[PDB]
Amino acid sequence: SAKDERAREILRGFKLNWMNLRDATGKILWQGTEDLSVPGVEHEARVPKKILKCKAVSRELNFSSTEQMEKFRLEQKVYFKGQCLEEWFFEFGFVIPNSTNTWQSLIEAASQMMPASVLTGNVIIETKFFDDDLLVSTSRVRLFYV
Ligand SMILES: COc1ccc(CSc2nnc(CC(C)C)n2Cc2ccccc2)cc1
Repeated sequence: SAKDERAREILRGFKLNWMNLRDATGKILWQGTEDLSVPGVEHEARVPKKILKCKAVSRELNFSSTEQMEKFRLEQKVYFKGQCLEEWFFEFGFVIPNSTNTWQSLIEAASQMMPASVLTGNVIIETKFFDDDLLVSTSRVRLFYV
């Protein structure tokens, strides 16, 4: 199919170079250079348990893309033992072909949170990579709170 092939081109030319998370203070809480967007494998991350007590977290995402995108955006879900507890939407917008970009996002928490000791290893963050309405990939990170 025609859309399938375009999605595979975009995936092929895409790379997450690095990321970090700060208290919205700022204070780096987590950082990494592993490309967590790679689909098909379950990635793992260890975050400080005190992140659960932040009102907001500031994220920085550095990525490269050989393909042009008209509307790059993410849909991200927290899954707890298979169950979706919370969802976020983030839009970056237009991406220049063969560009490298730094993206800043403010992530806010919504209800009361289970303890870190209950959550740890039982939380999966699922990220869906879209160009407008075309799904380019799905990736997963399992979280441990340390
Ligand atoms: C296709 O574009 C991308 C870009 C980035 C990703 C990276 S995954 C990711 N992004 N934000 C968060 C945190 C928030 C809960 C949403 N996480 C998960 C996470 C949580 C803790 C430590 C490291 C990663 C995947 C695909």
